[PDB]
Amino acid sequence: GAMGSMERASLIQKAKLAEQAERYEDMAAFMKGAVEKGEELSCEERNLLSVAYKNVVGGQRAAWRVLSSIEQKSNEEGSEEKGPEVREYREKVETELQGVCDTVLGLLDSHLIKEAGDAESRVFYLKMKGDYYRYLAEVATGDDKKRIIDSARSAYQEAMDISKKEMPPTNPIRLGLALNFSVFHYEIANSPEEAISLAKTTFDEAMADLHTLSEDSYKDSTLIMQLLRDNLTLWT
Amino acid sequence: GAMGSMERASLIQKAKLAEQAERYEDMAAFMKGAVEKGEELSCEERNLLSVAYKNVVGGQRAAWRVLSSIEQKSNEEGSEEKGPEVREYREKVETELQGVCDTVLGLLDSHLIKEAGDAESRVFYLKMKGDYYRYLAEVATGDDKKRIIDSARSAYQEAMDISKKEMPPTNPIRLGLALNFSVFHYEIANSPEEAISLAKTTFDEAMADLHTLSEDSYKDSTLIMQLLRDNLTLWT
Amino acid sequence: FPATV
Amino acid sequence: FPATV
Ligand SMILES: *CC(=O)NCC1CCN(C(=O)C2(Nc3ccc(Cl)cc3)CCCC2)CC1
Ligand SMILES: *CC(=O)NCC1CCN(C(=O)C2(Nc3ccc(Cl)cc3)CCCC2)CC1
Ligand SMILES: [Mg+2]
Ligand SMILES: [Mg+2]
Ligand SMILES: [Mg+2]
Ligand SMILES: [Mg+2]
Ligand SMILES: [Mg+2]
Ligand SMILES: [Mg+2]
Repeated sequence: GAMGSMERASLIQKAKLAEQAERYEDMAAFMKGAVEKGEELSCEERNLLSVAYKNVVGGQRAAWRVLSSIEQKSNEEGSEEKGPEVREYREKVETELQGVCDTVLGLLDSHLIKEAGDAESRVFYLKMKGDYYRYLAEVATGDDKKRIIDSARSAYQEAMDISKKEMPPTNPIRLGLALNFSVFHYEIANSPEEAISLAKTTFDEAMADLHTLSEDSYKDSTLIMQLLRDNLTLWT
Repeated sequence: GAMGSMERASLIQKAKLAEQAERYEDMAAFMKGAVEKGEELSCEERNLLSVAYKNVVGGQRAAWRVLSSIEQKSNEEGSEEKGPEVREYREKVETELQGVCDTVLGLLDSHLIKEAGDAESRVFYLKMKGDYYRYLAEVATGDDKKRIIDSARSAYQEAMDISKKEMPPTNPIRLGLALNFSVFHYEIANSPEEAISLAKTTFDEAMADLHTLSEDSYKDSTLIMQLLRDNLTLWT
Repeated sequence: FPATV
Repeated sequence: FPATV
């Protein structure tokens, strides 16, 4: 694409600069370019990719929620109906969000996932695939909320199956996957019991494995465990 | 442009929605469209225009400062020189910033300023013209930092002359103009004494006029006076 | 809203 | 950095 003429190493370097500058749209474009070079990504590079798109889509999701809220309020009884603008603008943001999700899913399908041989890489990408189908699910309504939801579920499930076979219970990727799949169950699949069960089992199995960790690994794992606890506190 | 087919009232409404959604790039595009309808802007609409572009350019300026800092550090002795990437990316952000400034200056020149008959409108636009030349000045080096600086100065000066003739010393537009022109003197024109003198005289003349104000006007004026005091505290 | 990473 | 509006 537009990044075809830039060196891979230069794209990675610029993604890092863009992160420092809080220029996440640029960071995402640089990392898209890097992926499209066709080489596998290192752990650091996978993190850059995920941080970039998480920030971009995060902004879009926040905006969509504000707009959807206004739209809902404008459509109720006992105030005023004031034209197509709120719907139009929510739709515009929605379409842009869907576009970013499709871009990320495109990168994962062509060809990050299939080239990911190791557990750490494959679980990371399948978690991402689950996440970006989840974001699509958040805004879906028509002939396709169900198929989108199933696509999220399938990706998360495959990731979970690999993670349980190949990674210890404290592995941050395994923990983050479980955190997000738990949120999928609560917020998307209307499965709050599955959400709570998953968060609790993940937390407890991690607790029991903390003794094997260095101080630094401990810090990383416990950070995500706290997020599991935060969610459980919200839900129970 | 791309907004030519949208109703003026719809553009304004969407700018307001974009503000709520913290989508400042969209907000700026909507307000550009509104200006290009060719009608004068109301006070509320002028505020939307200024808020939008202030946020967009603010982000760019923050990013530019991070990048310039990294670039400066990478060019010094006793560490490492590591390629053209930091300069390239600072340049990219710089060019985008210059583009936004040129867009805003374009709107003011075609034709907001010339159609602005009243003091409140004309001072507001000339202040903006000063501000966007100031942002250009911040990143300027070559055959043109001086002419850019003079363009900022000329716009601010005309605004100041009108403001002193036509507005009371507590008028928020007059106050904000003086605040920014004072910063121009300190940060751009290497005139710290002029900066301090202007901030102090503006503050003192406003203080003496507060007695004429309602509680609400008082709140508005004193907010900006506090900014003058904050700057004076920084500089003295 | 719940936490995700 | 100084305040502007
Ligand atoms: C390459 C790699 O192994 N990346 C995972 C690494 C683990 C540590 N870490 C974190 O704990 C945070 N982010 C993520 C992101 C994705 C997953 Cl699957 C897990 C954790 C950093 C702040 C929140 C948790 C960074 C990424
Ligand atoms: C149409 C109009 O009169 N706009 C001015 C209005 C005055 C009150 N106000 C403020 O005090 C803040 N912003 C600005 C922006 C530009 C100027 Cl010239 C002065 C003040 C709001 C937060 C910071 C001060 C909003 C704009
Ligand atoms: Mg090469
Ligand atoms: Mg839609
Ligand atoms: Mg299970
Ligand atoms: Mg019309
Ligand atoms: Mg340049
Ligand atoms: Mg003077």
